[PDB]
Amino acid sequence: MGHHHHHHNNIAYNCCWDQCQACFNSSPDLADHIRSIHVDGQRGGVFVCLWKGCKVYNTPSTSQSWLQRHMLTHSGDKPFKCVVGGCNASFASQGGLARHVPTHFSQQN
Ligand SMILES: [Zn+2]
Ligand SMILES: [Zn+2]
Ligand SMILES: [Zn+2]
Repeated sequence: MGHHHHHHNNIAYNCCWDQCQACFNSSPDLADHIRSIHVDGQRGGVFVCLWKGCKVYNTPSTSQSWLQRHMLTHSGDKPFKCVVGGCNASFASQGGLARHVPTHFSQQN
């Protein structure tokens, strides 16, 4: 019978992030775009969550480790990659990354 709705009923996980209508059916792919266009997008010294669903969104914070740990809840990545465009560091646990990131955030002061 014509069942083109399929039994594969997977939703496209669209991020509710300010003007990013992007949707991935895979969790890592979603997290990837979060880290790339969301987390890495806020690289102006203050990182803000625009994820509508947070009760603390639209609030810029200089805590790169916190921001990442907050988005961890949203998409669920595993390796935390360096936020610096041009820096490569990835750790499955944030403790190692949380030591690496502030070395770059020694910018000026
Ligand atoms: Zn998005
Ligand atoms: Zn959020
Ligand atoms: Zn780095």
